[PDB]
Amino acid sequence: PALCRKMGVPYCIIKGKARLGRLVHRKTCTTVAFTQVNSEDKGALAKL
Amino acid sequence: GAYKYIQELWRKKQSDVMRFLLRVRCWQYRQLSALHRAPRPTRPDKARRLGYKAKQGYVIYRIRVRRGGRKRPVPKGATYGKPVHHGVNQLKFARSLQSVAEERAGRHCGALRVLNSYWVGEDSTYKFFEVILIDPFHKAIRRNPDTQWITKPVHKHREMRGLTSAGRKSRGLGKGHKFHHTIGGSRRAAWRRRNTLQLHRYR
Amino acid sequence: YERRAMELLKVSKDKRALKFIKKRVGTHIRAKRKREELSNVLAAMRKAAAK
Amino acid sequence: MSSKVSRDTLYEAVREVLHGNQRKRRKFLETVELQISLKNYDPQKDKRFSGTVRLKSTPRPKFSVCVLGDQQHCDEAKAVDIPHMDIEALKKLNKNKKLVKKLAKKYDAFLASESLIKQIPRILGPGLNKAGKFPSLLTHNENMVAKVDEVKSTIKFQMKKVLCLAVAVGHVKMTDDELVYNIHLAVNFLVSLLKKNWQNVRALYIKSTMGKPQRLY
RNA sequence: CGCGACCUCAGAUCAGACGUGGCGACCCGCUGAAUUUAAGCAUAUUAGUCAGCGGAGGAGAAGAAACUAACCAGGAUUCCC
RNA sequence: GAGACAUGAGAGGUGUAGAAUAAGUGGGAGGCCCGGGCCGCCGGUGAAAUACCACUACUCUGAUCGUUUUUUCACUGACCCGGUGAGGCGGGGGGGCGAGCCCCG
Ligand SMILES: [Mg+2]
Ligand SMILES: [Mg+2]
Ligand SMILES: [Mg+2]
Ligand SMILES: [Mg+2]
Ligand SMILES: [Mg+2]
Ligand SMILES: [Mg+2]
Ligand SMILES: [Mg+2]
Ligand SMILES: [Mg+2]
Ligand SMILES: [Mg+2]
Repeated sequence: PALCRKMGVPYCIIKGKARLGRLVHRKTCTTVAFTQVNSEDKGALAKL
Repeated sequence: GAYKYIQELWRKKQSDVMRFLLRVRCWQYRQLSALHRAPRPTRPDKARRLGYKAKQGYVIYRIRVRRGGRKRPVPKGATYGKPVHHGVNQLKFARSLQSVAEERAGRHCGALRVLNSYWVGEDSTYKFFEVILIDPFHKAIRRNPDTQWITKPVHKHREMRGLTSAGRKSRGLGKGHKFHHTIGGSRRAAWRRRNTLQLHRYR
Repeated sequence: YERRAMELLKVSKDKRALKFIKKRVGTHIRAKRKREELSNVLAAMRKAAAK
Repeated sequence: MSSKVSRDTLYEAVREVLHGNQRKRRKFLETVELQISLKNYDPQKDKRFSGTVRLKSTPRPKFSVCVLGDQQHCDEAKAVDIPHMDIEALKKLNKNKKLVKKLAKKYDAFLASESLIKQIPRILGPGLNKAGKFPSLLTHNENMVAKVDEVKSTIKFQMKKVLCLAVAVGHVKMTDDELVYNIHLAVNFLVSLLKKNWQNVRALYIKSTMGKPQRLY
């Protein structure tokens, strides 16, 4: 959190490590990063 | 960079975060039993820089050692003869508690090899170490070079012959003028070489 | 011990602060450089609170 | 205590004089002082090496060293034109008599001679030793060769067994551009010897009728 | 008021493996005396030795400098003079 | 709470003829008072007197706001003791049996 704060990248604390792991097709995963996204979900980002 | 952040954080042991974590983990290791198998390394950066890899065949054992000095095991505190040998209480063991932790881990799981060990919190009464063990018959370990040296038979009970990192630190051998006591390979090798008598054929 | 030495440096008893840091870390060289780094920290936070 | 403003933001080091431009605050002439700041003293011990320097100030409060030089350095005495008298007139001068409104404590540093001092404290009035004055050699006032301690006659001080002293150098009516080489003597003449005492550096106090804050470190 | 996912644990005559004990001349890790000598004896010596405990291999340990040095410098370990 | 702790801070003493003790490290024969001063001082040759300029700090100070040390009380969560086949622990809801306790009808 201090690192993402200082670099100014938005970060969130999700409730569930297994939920991250299941979206990345493993058992658990610690963190997940969003890089650049296609045009039709840029607006979904631009609210979230 | 993540492991570098964990490394700096674990050097900052007297910070409030780390002293909280150390106290709570010390509490739960105290509630567990004396010899215990961990499901994963508590300190992964320390374990990997000590040799551990996340493969099948590397296991981690948490060992608890009752800390303090060594008391002489003589009845009623009576050693016999020579006041220089009358000592009972303030005596100290020649090896470290970390080395005896590795030795207890090896003696229980005597079919594995002790690679190394590190510290995971003490107490006033106990000291908790984690010992990296290796199964030397897993294929994932003896079907891969750079690690089948520990499957070779000259490495059985490294922690009992004194040649892990902690046991080597106890043996006290190095290079230079600090270490003349062990200048033939070991202490009694040096003692033997400088206390034998070379009686040549032509003297 | 760093925070207690920082209190000593805020009250500006620098000889006492050096003797204290030397008692905690053991060596005069390490104590001198720890004292200069804590004094740098105090000066930085002081000018930050000033501006 | 101090003056009215009682503030300083400078360190006022020994590589500094740079102070004193409105010391004449009121209409009168300020009795400027000079002191020493010997700290760390043990009251139950004895210490020595009295200080006696020539402090070039040319002041208004001024005594002299004129008594008595009994017919030996006449060539040195008639340049300043002393009242040249005898031992019976020294009986008059001293405070055994009751003649005129004369300051019995006029000159404490009397003239260092080798003749009259043998017979001063036997037939004269003991007001010399109750007032605590003696024509000794501390004053370095031989006054026989050409000129040593006659024309200026600096106000002298002493290093007793006491902690703090206050002896006035006198008056100025001027700036400190002669003081910049007049006064750097106290710290060196104290730290030259007797190192079972306080260290080198400290401030100095100058308080008077009105003592401006000039605590030269 | 259930259904999943992970974590942390448990059980099994589960599938496949591995350790134990012996020998111990040499090797490694501990532990470790007293006789003796000091013309007594306590530090010292005997001796980090005997006895005791553990672990090996055809050798073992050590080993590629947080070294020696102070020179015009040498250059892992082991062994011999 | 107490304790020296950062500190501010009113406050001085006599063997005594003294204009209290005119006392402490200060001492001009008056800065300054109205173009006057003053407890006194070369005029008890005076405890070094001291009409004045009380810078070292004088039996030295009630307290201020801070950092630091100890005493008592309380809490539980480490730690300890006991019991048990870890069997009803802590808080909370109605008609209510009885005080009728209660605006009281
Ligand atoms: Mg002996
Ligand atoms: Mg089976
Ligand atoms: Mg004998
Ligand atoms: Mg004999
Ligand atoms: Mg005998
Ligand atoms: Mg043996
Ligand atoms: Mg065996
Ligand atoms: Mg080998
Ligand atoms: Mg090796």
